[PDB]
Amino acid sequence: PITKEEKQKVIQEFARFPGDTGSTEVQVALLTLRINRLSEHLKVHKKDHHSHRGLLMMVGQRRRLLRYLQREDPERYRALIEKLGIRG
Amino acid sequence: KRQVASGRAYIHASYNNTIVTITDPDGNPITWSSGGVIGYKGSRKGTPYAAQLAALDAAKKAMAYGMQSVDVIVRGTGAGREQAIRALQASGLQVKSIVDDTPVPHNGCRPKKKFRKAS
Amino acid sequence: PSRKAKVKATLGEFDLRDYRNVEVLKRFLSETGKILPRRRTGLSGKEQRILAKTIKRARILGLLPFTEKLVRK
Amino acid sequence: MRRYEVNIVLNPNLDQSQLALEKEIIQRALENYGARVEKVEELGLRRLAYPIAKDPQGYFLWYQVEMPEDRVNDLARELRIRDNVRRVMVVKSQEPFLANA
RNA sequence: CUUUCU
RNA sequence: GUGGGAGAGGGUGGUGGAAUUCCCGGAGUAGCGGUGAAAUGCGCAGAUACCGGGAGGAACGCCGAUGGCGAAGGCAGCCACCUGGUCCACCCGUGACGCUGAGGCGCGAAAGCGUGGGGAGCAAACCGGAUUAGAUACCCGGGUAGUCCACGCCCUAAACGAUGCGCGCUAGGUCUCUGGGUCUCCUGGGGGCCGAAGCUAACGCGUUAAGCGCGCCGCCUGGGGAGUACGGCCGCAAGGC
Ligand SMILES: [Mg+2]
Ligand SMILES: [Mg+2]
Ligand SMILES: [Mg+2]
Ligand SMILES: [Mg+2]
Ligand SMILES: [Mg+2]
Ligand SMILES: [Mg+2]
Ligand SMILES: [Mg+2]
Ligand SMILES: [Mg+2]
Ligand SMILES: [Mg+2]
Ligand SMILES: [Mg+2]
Ligand SMILES: [Mg+2]
Ligand SMILES: [Mg+2]
Repeated sequence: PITKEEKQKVIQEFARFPGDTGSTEVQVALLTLRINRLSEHLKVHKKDHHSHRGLLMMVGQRRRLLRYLQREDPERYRALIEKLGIRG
Repeated sequence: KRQVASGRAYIHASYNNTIVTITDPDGNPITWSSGGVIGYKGSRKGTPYAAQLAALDAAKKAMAYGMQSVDVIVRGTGAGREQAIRALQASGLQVKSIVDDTPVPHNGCRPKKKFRKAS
Repeated sequence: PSRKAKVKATLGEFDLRDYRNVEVLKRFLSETGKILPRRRTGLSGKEQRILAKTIKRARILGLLPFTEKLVRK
Repeated sequence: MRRYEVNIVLNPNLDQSQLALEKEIIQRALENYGARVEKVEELGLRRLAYPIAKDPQGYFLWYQVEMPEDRVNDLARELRIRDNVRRVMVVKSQEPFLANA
């Protein structure tokens, strides 16, 4: 799983300011984490479809959040992507 | 011709014919009777009456090896089981104990059609 | 009826999670390694649900029976 | 790491030596895999509900360790290897759910 | 056991 | 976000006992089996019934429900690992980031197909017994594909609640599963039954709407011809749309 450590380490790592638990960045950060762990799990267990849906949804939630970010602050966007390491 | 005195009495009941097998204190059968063993050939073989005559003959044949005390073990439900047990209870032998030991599966083999339509 | 007495009643506070208290678990099986129904175990959905799991872990270890022979009939 | 409870049932016919020898390979393996022994209970012999390997009795061991979860399954392949070890069962520790209290 | 048609 | 919770939700590996079949050994005879009756069938190369040992496959009694989980198909022995969803409390953070969704992509019971493996029980076809006016059936004795695993394909269904999704609004009562609480009840999530208002052709529905409304999608337009013909797309094929 993802230890509380692994988690908060990320929350702080992206937060906009001390206390920022749910900014668009923090969220997109945390998702990318879960997504990658899961994307990983499925590299194996290609037959675990039931879990795949979950992924299919986590992605949506993410790309949807980013869409919003791009629209609002395009700067923070380019900023975030490049960082997190999304797209490609 | 061994003189066992005490041992087991296995009763195998079924809706198709009873069949009693008397054994020694650790399993090896001394004698055995059934609906067939005695007259009865087809349908009657099952009947509780048959079960009686089989239980008796089973014991009589057992009285030969000098049987006296027996532990009854019933298996399966069927046309006269309690009958077979009463017969033994009379006969000569002393029925020390009786036990239902019918085998049930913890769900293993698909039963033939005739036994499905359940669940 | 089946109101002999709830198994839970005739007993003190025990750890339902303990897969080794053969002493007490012994109490939730009938005259066969069968796990008693709730109207006998006097337990409750959640409890009765964890009871079952405990009892099985035991059976495996070899502490509780999977099935006894009925003595009567 | 997670806290587990290992269960072991060996041949109840081992003499002082053989018996303590098994505890050797066991104690060994536990560590060889990362099992940090948090304590033990050794009830020894007990009357089994049914026979385990013709044997109608058993010698029970019980250790509660703390080890890297990613190796629990292997640690038990190992424990099962021994011929006198006829029962192995590793359980995730859990808070004692009481009742009748 | 089965047991058509009118 | 922090802290908790229940769970047959999914994937991999491991393992437990009951039963069936087969094989070996003991003990033991004349039958067993099966039906409405029977017969085929199996048995003196010794069966059935009984005990001990072994090999193997498949499913997982009780708990078990009127229960739970999942988007649906579906999911129940036990253990560990990997992993999805969902609910509650605190109200801490972002600040409309929302809803629906033609096409797309994915999932999709069973049967079926391709390659390889497996094969205990069951069993289309088939080979027999019986019943019958006849029996290509029902009942009985056998039995191949298949049912099982792997990888790939098929994409259908009474795929059902015969009821698309989301949000707001409109008496209560009772039972139930899971969470919180000031815990003989209140509060949130879920499953049932009876019912206000109202709705409906009626049956019934009734805060789990089939009521009152708004948004977006799919669909219908008498029956037969016919889910057929044609054309197109998909499939190895069967066949699908
Ligand atoms: Mg989860
Ligand atoms: Mg706030
Ligand atoms: Mg603000
Ligand atoms: Mg399919
Ligand atoms: Mg199939
Ligand atoms: Mg095939
Ligand atoms: Mg057959
Ligand atoms: Mg047949
Ligand atoms: Mg409710
Ligand atoms: Mg009214
Ligand atoms: Mg109603
Ligand atoms: Mg073609």
